Amino acid sequence: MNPIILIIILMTVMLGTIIVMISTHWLLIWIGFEMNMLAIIPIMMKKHNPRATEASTKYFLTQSTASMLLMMAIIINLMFSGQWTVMKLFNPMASMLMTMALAMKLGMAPFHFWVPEVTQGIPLSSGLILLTWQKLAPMSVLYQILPSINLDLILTLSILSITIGGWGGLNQTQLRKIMAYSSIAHMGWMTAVLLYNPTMTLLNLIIYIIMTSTMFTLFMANSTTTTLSLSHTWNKAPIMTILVLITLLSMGGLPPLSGFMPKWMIIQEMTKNDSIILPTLMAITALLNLYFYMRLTYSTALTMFPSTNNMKMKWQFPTTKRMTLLPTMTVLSTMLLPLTPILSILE
Amino acid sequence: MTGRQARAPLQFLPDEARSLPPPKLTDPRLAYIGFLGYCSGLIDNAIRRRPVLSAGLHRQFLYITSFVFVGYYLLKRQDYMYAVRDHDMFSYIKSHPEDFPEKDKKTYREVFEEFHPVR
Amino acid sequence: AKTLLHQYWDIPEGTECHRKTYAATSIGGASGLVVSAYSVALKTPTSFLEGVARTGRYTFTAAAIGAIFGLTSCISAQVREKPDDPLNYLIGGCAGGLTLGARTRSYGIGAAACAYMGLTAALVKMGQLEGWKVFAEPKV
Amino acid sequence: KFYIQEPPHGSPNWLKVGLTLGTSAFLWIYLIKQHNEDVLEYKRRN
Amino acid sequence: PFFDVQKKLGVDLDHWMTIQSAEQPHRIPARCHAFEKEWIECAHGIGSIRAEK
Amino acid sequence: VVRDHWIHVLVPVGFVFGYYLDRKNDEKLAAFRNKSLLYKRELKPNEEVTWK
Amino acid sequence: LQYGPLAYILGEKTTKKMTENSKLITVDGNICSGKSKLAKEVAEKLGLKHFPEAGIHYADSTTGDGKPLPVRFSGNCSLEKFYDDPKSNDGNSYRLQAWLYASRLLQYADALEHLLSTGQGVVLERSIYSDFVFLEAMYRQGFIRKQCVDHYNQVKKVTVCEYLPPHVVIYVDVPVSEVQSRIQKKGNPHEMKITSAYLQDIENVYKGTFLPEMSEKCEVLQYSAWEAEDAEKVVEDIQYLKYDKGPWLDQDDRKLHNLRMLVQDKLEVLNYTSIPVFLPEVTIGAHQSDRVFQEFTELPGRKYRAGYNEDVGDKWIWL
Amino acid sequence: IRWTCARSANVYPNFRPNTKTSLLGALFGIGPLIFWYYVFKTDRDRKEKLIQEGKLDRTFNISY
Amino acid sequence: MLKYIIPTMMLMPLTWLSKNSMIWINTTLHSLLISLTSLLLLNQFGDNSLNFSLTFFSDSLSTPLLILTMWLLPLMLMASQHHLSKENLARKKLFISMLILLQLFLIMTFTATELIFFYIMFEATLVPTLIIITRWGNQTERLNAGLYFLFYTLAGSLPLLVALIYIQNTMGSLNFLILQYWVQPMPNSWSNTFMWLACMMAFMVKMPLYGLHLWLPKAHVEAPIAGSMVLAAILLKLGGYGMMRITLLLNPITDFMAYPFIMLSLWGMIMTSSICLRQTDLKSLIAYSSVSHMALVIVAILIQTPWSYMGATALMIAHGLTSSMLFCLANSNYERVHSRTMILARGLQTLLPLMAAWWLLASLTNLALPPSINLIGELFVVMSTFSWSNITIILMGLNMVITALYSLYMLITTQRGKHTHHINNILPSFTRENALMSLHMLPLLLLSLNPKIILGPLY
Amino acid sequence: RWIARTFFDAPEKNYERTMAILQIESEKAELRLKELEVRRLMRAKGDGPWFQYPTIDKALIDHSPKATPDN
Amino acid sequence: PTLRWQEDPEPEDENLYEKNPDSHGYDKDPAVDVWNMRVVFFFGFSIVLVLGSTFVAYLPDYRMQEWARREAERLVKYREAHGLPLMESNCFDPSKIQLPED
Amino acid sequence: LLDLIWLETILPKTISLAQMKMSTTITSQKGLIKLYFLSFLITILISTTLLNFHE
Amino acid sequence: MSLVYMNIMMAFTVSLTGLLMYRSHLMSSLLCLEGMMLSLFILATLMILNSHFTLASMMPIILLVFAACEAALGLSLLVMVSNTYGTDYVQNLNLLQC
Repeated sequence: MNPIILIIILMTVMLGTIIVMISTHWLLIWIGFEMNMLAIIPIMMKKHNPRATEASTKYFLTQSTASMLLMMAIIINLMFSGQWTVMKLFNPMASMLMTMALAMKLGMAPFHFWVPEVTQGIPLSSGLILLTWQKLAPMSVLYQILPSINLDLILTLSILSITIGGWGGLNQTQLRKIMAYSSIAHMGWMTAVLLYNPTMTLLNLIIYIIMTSTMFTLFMANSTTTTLSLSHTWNKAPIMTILVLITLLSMGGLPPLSGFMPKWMIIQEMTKNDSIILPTLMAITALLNLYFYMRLTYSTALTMFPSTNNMKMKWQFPTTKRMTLLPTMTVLSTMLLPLTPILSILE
Repeated sequence: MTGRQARAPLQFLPDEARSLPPPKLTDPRLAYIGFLGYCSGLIDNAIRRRPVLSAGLHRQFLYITSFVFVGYYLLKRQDYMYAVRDHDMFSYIKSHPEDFPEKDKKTYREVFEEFHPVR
Repeated sequence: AKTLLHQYWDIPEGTECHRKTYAATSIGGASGLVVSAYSVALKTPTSFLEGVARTGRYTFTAAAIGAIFGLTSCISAQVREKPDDPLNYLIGGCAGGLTLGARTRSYGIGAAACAYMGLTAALVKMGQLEGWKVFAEPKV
Repeated sequence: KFYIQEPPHGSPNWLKVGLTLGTSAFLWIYLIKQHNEDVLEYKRRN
Repeated sequence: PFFDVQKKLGVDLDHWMTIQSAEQPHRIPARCHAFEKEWIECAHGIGSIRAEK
Repeated sequence: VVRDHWIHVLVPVGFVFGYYLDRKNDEKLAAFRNKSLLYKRELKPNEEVTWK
Repeated sequence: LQYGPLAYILGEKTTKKMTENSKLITVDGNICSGKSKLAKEVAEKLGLKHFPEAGIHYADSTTGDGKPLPVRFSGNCSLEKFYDDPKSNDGNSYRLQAWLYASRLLQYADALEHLLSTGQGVVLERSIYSDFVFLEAMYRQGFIRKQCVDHYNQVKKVTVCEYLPPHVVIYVDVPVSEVQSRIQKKGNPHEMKITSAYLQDIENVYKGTFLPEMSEKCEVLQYSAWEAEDAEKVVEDIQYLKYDKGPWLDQDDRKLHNLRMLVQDKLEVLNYTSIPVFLPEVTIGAHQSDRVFQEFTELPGRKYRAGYNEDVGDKWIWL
Repeated sequence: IRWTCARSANVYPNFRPNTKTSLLGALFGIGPLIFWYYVFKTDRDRKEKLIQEGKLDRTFNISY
Repeated sequence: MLKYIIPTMMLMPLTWLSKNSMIWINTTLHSLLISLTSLLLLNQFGDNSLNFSLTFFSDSLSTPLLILTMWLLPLMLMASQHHLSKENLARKKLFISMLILLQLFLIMTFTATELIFFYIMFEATLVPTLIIITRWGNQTERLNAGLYFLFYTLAGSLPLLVALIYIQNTMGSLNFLILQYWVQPMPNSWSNTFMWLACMMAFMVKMPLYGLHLWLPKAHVEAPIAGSMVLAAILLKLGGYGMMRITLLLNPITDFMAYPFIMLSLWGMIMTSSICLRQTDLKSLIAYSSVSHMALVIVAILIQTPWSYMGATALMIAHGLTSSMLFCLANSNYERVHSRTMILARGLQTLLPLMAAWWLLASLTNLALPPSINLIGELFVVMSTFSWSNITIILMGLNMVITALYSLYMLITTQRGKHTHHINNILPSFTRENALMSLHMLPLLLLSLNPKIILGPLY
Repeated sequence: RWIARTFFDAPEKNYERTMAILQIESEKAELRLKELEVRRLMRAKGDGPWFQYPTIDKALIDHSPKATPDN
Repeated sequence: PTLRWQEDPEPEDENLYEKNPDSHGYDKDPAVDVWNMRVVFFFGFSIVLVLGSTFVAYLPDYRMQEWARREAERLVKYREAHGLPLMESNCFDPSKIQLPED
Repeated sequence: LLDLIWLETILPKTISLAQMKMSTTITSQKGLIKLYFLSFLITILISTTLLNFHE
Repeated sequence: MSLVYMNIMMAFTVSLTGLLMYRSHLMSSLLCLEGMMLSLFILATLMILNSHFTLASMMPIILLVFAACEAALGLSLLVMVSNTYGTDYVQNLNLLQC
């Protein structure tokens, strides 16, 4: 590697997602997905272990077959009414394959088998960029193609994604698998609204991206990957404890805190239809996926685990890390309760 | 609610946003954003081991200024969007007046209801 | 699946008895095929014969649930003869849960199965009686 | 001066802090300018 | 979203690959050219659901 | 003389500030002044007010 | 700071401060014999800077103010107590040894930092490698449970499989009776209460394991006791050497950049210290840890980033 | 301390649900509940049907 | 009321930028000043409540509870020393600021305009008490207690939000004034039954009722004194307040579906009075006492007489004061001996002579002291429920007998009979404990003089 | 009378404030019900300016002399 | 051979007295103890309790109570002066009602 | 017999043990690849032919 | 529906199942992915040639050159997998267990 080479490759990730955003054509969208894949491979395997090698293998196979299934759906769309415009499709079967391909692309619960396995054995920068941009890219396409989708697919993937992202993690102690299960749950929440009012989906996308950036930045405050390392972060610095506390509780979704705002407004514009069984199921599982958050909190923020010396040795040294933009994103991502009428900023 | 005349691309502050009263000094929402900026700079000094409430005073001033600037433009776009929602609503009222009849506003001298005695 | 659940709701409640049990056995066999397909495709039971054994056992238990549920549905509808209550199907779902606990040979776990399957059957009959739109409106 | 021969920083510069104060004054003058122009625009129209 | 740098800069960098019935280089037609011209002239200022209706 | 303790002065200043803001809010909500149907009189006796 | 990616692009290289002065030479020998004598000798002769033996309070002696903190903070090693009773049910060997491991890693990080930062090459002594030799011999004397030895071995698996080996190792051999005579010359009774079978096991494992695990990586120059000062002969056969083995011919710019940006941010070096397996000699209760951290904040110098801390300076909190 | 910790916290282990314990629980919890529920059924049906007849003792019955 | 919210925002950084040995007096003094400032509140008159803004309006149900909250704050803020004097200055500031933030969300909760704002501030009340009891629980299962607390209160209080959005998009706006004017009977469907069960079940969980009260004993035996008193008094009576406001709608079906909650409330009140008769761990006796009195409150809510509502709010305020006092008595006993049990610390008539006056007075207030507010509440609830049914007076009087019984046994187990003559480490009676008791009980007797304040809006 | 003179507020003041806020939120409830009616009927019909998903723009559709005389 | 710990004998019993016999309830700084006693027994009782007592002892009556007394006296004297019985029932005008018939 | 042990078995224990068992059955998939793609296959087939989405 | 499209899509589905189920290696899986690529190429090529879709005839060549470099990436990844082991089995990938 070189820093210039990384400038170029991250520039191409930016360019690929922008080409996904910007074109009215299908080929450029598929090229954007492919360039996203090709450029996001070398961000993984930034170190040199076979863990990242197998993770990159799993990611490449699932990512590739999702792109190929998408291209199949587009060519079926031109087997029916023939144009390369990004609008309503003209086949239940092509839309069926397209939603399944995008579901493998981002990760739903039938297709979520690769996400924790790829997010464990990688460095944290690779995981952050894959989570943010790989959940940012297909939602643009779904926002554009929404009026041709049978609701059974999006509804089933959303319900199943929320419940499997809830039920996974309760045995899990690796923090990357915890955050990946949280990603599955929030993508289910981001999916279950799209046939009703997509403004909520893109708003939940913005909120989840800012929360994930704050989360992985406070995991990059020092080299930590397990909970016992977070107990050592307790005994080495007090401010990291309360910041991890507040960001975890905003991922939990509690009303005086900013992460409740995507939940409740989704419940509102859900229930202006006659959907009641779906909000109560989704919200009971949103109660369920708070327990692993809460046991992480109970572990390393409010109880006081016994620590190990050479933290005495670590006390002499300043935190000379770099933060990309930590405090701005943190207090913007936590105290954002009374700015709920910034819903309409999204048009 | 979809665009609604994207002809006229995304356009972060449109032309008709100057055809409506902008927000003013000491409005409470921008004051909230300013306190959020003060807390932002304070917690930025709280990240590193530099002392709180000191030695970041230019960072205090810069963060507060930047957040007030951003939030001011966001408030302008917000009021534009609510105003254009209002105009679209009343214009659809004007387009189909026949579909929305005036309901039978009876006075309560002639309204029969049920009583359901609790005891 | 869709056409045979529509067959089940086409059978009135009402008394067109044991065709209800035929449809409920078909529903239970379909659901057992689903869960057995997951359990054989996510395990590698080593070997193929044991996989066929696990699939047949799962489909047999789920068809037993549907069979005994439809039987006591018909029994409530013919003996007590209140056609539009959630109470009879609360009893029915409890019967299905207790027979599931019998086929898995667990007693308190069978009582929990009684409670939850009875409440779900009461929800299904109750919302279908009042009329609650499944999955969507999907209008606004 | 009290350290083991290692000042990393702490003795302040005069480029970064002056640049930040200048750009924040720039942003205050620009926002007051924009707000006065928009008040004048609303007075022009109505 | 559906961003429109496409319209803000106003460059037809994508509006030629899009449908049939555009300006083919040697001016040759497709098989169903007039049908697309009539269907698009049916569906220009049309709100995408009454397009179906 | 005030700088001996600038700490204890703070909360009555906060209360007076909130009270002034509530009076300004009530001035913002100054509709139906004499338009009520029970507590109704003219602009009388002194000068043009019934509550302020 | 003049580091990071932008400083690496705008700056010339990390390679043009080479060579033949920038090198890692390491004098390695027994306790009380192979010591700072020949290290300071070759530092004055070859024109090449010098680090002392890694002290217990070396972390205090390398940052903050030069005055070392008392052993409530830098301890609880008590090397004099280890020479008194190295079979403590109170726990004295392994806590001391993990602290000295962190000290060895800190001074080796200082060595590689000074090597990559412009030069000009350093001599080291009593390295990390002699530290695992110390643990192996100390377990041969039966002082530590084997699980705790497995823990130190896991720390060695993590931290040592990361960095570059030194260039050369100047090995000193001094026999057991001669170290006994030199420790009688040294005459510290706390140090004189050491035994000799422990020293014998040190030299046995220190020849039988350290030297084959060199295998001409870290080219060894093996000397006798009177084969010392003799400074001309050691600079002569340092001039003889040719630097074949080791990855020092294969870095060439990227990995030197990686170690430049990895050795600085010392907390990124030292995050891998507490694994933890919880080591019943080593852990600390919560109340003791809290009061020790509060008393650490109750020093003047070590009280939240002294470059910004008042009462010593630095006259600028920007009014 | 042993008696207190056994009396409060060391109850929930050890537990096994026996049929005799379960039947005794459902009798000591639901029996009197459905008993008083039947008598509130009885008294409320009598009183409400009596006042639906209108023949209450409501000569003056203000403090309801 | 905004002039009551904004000095609480000003009271938070007081704690931060006051120095060592200077935070304490400033916080205590200024919160007592706020107690004066909202003692100035009671302007409420006649036809309506005192209603100022799109933001604020206050009933005379909300008035005594809000005065009680702001009065209970500085008493507590003095009460919570001696267990964090040895802790850090920064952790002490975090503790006190967390208390102030909790008060702020309590006032926000009591003066809510629409019930959405009430729900937001309801779970905003929920969140910091967790942090208080978990960071200073001082017993090994504060883990389990906080976990039970948050999961029960969320997962019971979760469908309430859905039902409120449903009432939003079926009947216009959710302000309590127009909902008072735009109520209409929603008859016996099944969806009406589910919606009523959702709202009432959420506040049932907040009370708690007998069905899932199990979080409440652990949350009082495994909590510090400040979170315990806030929890018991303000949170449980806040749940009662919320049920009082939401029960205005959904009148026609409560005769159909209000029977079993009455049943579980009455029989669980009797069983709770039975189970607190025998247990050790003195701190828990007040918690089961609270369960009994709030079961009585719930019976008082679900019968729908103005007599019943006035007795309900009287019992609310009276048990809030009594239970907070008795918590502080148990905290004094736990400062004397490090036991928390019931049979260990005995004697205490010889030692601490005027402490006996406060134990006697507290057991009197549990005992329905004959002009006290507690007896007023219990008496009018018995009146309204004997109007509701002529046979339920048996359970009420059996509750009365056992209530007197366990209150008296709580007295004479600790402070009667023999000093154990091996303890020998009790300090004499501090002026702090007696000061806190004079702060508790003089307002209770003043309200016992002229109780026309504490009766509710149906006065 | 001193309390009523320097501390409290007039019942006319409170009464008219209640009247004004009831007027405000009555208009808000009317507009909200009108909003949901407009949204559901506009999604049902499609005439209004809101739910217009982007169809084809006929800038590239051109009339010209082609090659094949049947077009 | 093992104890798994390194801390003090924790805790330690700490009597607050026997360093200031004239101390009030809280900590060992003796002057601010008297400051705290002064501030709580003046700004909790001498200016809060008795002033709130005299505030609640008389204030303008809730529910316009004495107003309701005098209004009821006036209206009952009115109705007994005009011969008709006090509390005429049917509180709304039965001529001004529109009953939906059967 | 009523409050402590039986109420703590009926409300927390059944829910908590149910969620614990569903966790130990779902997340305890050993890390193969063929299993995941066969899960993809049975998902595609059970979406097409059992409960159809195109029809 | 131009019945060559029928068995082309059928063989596409069989190629997709070949990509999904595989028991020994990974190069065979990548080869079936290449066959699926060929299927997409052929179907789009026959359609654009049928429709006289002369203006946007870029689709099959650009589709295959892009999915070609995709396959190249897959080859480099499988070489790295086979180089950190002796083989390229589906087995000996079960580490990083779940």
